[PDB]
Amino acid sequence: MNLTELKNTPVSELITLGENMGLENLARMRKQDIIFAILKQHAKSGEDIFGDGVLEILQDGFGFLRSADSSYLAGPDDIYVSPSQIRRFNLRTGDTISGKIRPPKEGERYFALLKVNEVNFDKPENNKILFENLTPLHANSRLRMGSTEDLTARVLDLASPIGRGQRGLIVAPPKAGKTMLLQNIAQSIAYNHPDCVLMVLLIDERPEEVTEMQRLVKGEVVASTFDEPASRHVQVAEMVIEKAKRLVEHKKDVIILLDSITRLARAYNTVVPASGKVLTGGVDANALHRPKRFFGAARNVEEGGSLTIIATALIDTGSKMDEVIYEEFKGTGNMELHLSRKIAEKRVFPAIDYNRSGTRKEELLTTQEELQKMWILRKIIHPMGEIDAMEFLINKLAMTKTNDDFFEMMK
Amino acid sequence: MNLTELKNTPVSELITLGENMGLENLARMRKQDIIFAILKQHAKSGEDIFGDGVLEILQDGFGFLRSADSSYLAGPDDIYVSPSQIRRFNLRTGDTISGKIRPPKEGERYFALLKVNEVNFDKPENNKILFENLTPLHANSRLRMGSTEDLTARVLDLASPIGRGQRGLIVAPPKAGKTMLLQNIAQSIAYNHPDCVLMVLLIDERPEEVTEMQRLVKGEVVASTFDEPASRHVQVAEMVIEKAKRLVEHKKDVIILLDSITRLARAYNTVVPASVLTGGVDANALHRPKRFFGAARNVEEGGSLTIIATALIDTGSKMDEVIYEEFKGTGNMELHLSRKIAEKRVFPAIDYNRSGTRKEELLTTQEELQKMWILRKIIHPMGEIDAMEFLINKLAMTKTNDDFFEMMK
Repeated sequence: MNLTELKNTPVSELITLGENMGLENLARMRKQDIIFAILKQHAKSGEDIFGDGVLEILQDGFGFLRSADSSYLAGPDDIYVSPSQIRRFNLRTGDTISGKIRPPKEGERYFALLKVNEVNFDKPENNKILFENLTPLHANSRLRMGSTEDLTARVLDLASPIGRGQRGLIVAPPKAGKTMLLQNIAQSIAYNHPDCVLMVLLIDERPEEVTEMQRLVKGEVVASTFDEPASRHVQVAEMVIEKAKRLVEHKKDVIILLDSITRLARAYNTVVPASGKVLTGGVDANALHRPKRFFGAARNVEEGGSLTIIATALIDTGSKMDEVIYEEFKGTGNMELHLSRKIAEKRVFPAIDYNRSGTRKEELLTTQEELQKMWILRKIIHPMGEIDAMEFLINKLAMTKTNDDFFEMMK
Repeated sequence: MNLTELKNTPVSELITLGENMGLENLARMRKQDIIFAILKQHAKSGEDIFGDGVLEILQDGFGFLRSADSSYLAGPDDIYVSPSQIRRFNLRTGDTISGKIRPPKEGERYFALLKVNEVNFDKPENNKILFENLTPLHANSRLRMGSTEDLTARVLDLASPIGRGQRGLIVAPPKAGKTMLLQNIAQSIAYNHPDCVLMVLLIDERPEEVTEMQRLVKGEVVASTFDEPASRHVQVAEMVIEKAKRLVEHKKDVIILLDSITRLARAYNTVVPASVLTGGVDANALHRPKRFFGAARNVEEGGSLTIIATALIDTGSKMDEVIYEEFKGTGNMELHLSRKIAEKRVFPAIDYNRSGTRKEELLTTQEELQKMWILRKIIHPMGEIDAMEFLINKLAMTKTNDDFFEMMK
């Protein structure tokens, strides 16, 4: 069987399989001791053990496979890759590895990976790295989004059209419905575009919210809580983007939605021993380089594939660190969507500033007929106040669909 | 035969090149090592292999011919220049050197240049440095700047005529078409003035547009993305100004277009910690960004170096506005972009009342100046949106000088 499989087995059934297979009562033993014992009894016959994991290469050289459901956390069931195995196949961080593991020796609780069978869901010999892929304006295909929750999807597609490979910065003041808005986008994106793999990341997010994201966001949900150290927040972030980079190289569309790029930057600030040590806005100037790489990784590939990251920076938090990080991240993102607090005080759920919301290179993302519709919307909203414009666009969009809303407003 | 040529040749032919030269199994090898293996085995005879690059002499002395295709970046395609080569030809920062290279031997990991054939596109010892040659007001010859693209270019010649040696400061708020204007000037530069070599440089620009800019602008376009540290932004900038300085020393006019002098300044304050903050920026840090801008000068001894930089304003960070306030009054060119004008979807989006260049009298013929004064008088009472609407419907009926006859009717 597969090692990842034995963990998915409930402990009650897993013992029953083991008892007939030559074990004693392992109810006393831990779940992992049951896993280790199972491999030990199967070592009687050739080619019995299999495994799956995501490659992570540590500083020293060697590496451990990481499970994505556990958020690439660390533990005793992770599989060891030799420094030769990595170089032999020229394996790269984020490569999905499916290899035969050998039974561990005695005294060593690390499972040795003997040979790898599949790399990136493909044969052992397989390309292009994202740093070498060509980068267009990433406005070639557009990501499209009656119910009450689609109202946010209707306004979002009209206010700031997201595209394949586009870096979205959704700036959110506190208590603006940031979490619900990202959730309504996440489920709707997966429905409209099943080809795109959703990879939501939560950084410095409360443990209450991670469970909701597990239940309502319909894709790989990797997260980091404040209960985990700052080194943990950065570790989960690089693993996800590096894996996403490997999938665009294999012409697979992946979309990632980050809950707090601002807090991700603070985590890099604490790991870097302040290289610059001169800009005194609370963050090390050269240290905000590493958060910028995360934001810079999102790119449409001409050669095939799409990486689109729509992250949310927090503003008006009262802490200079979060405000300084936003100001350095201003102008790097081509999508800008401001979640005004004042509108949220009026209890309309979208709480979007339509006048400040806009996308760069909207002409490649939008059809000329729709662009002509969008410009008309801008004409009424430029004089209109943002608090009262938003109420205007939801009651009328509740009665018809986007295109049909324009079909009856032609009088 | 030349390293730069093997860089441009596709990999499929490179496999045939190595196989015909006696090497085996070459498709598996990497792109640079396939180049290296071809170059290394070509060492059967001397004077066969060549290379090209722009000189960078680091704080220690070791010079490297960095390739311009990657925007003077670093990596294994760099050519090593010895500290001895420096004194022989008196090499200076920015010197473009094209010499025969030898492949490295064991114990050295970079390519060595044997002898230099051309220095600054001329003989090996063909000097006078830009730091002291005479500098007039730089208004002796004008860079003149019929289609939709000529409508955008026409207003600049009427509002603020760019000339040879002029320090350009065009203030551009966000979402005002800053990039579209910068490409339109660059496009107009190559056709009307191919004699001057155009060198648009982008600092802290997103990688999406860098590919756009290189394809639509017809010249070497060096840029640096924000995904790179602040030390990267300073390195690419120093190369451009010094390379431009050395080419003006050889009686060639060079024009460089900075997409954000503000972000170039943001890089310098963050890298320098020599030891006073006036608005969050270190005061002594603004000299080196000023050194970049101050280099644009017409030389009496021959040549003109034109830096037309674009300052960013009202970005929401007090820091970016402070860079403008200290660079205020240093720039000879003023072309003021406006957010409200671009928001009303009128295409040019220039503020004519405040847009103007100093010493228009040396730049313009006496016939043209009189048109300039009356046009200033007609639009000086007019507001901001109403000036451009005035200058776009009327410019649709005739081109450049012929507009004066439609205004005197």
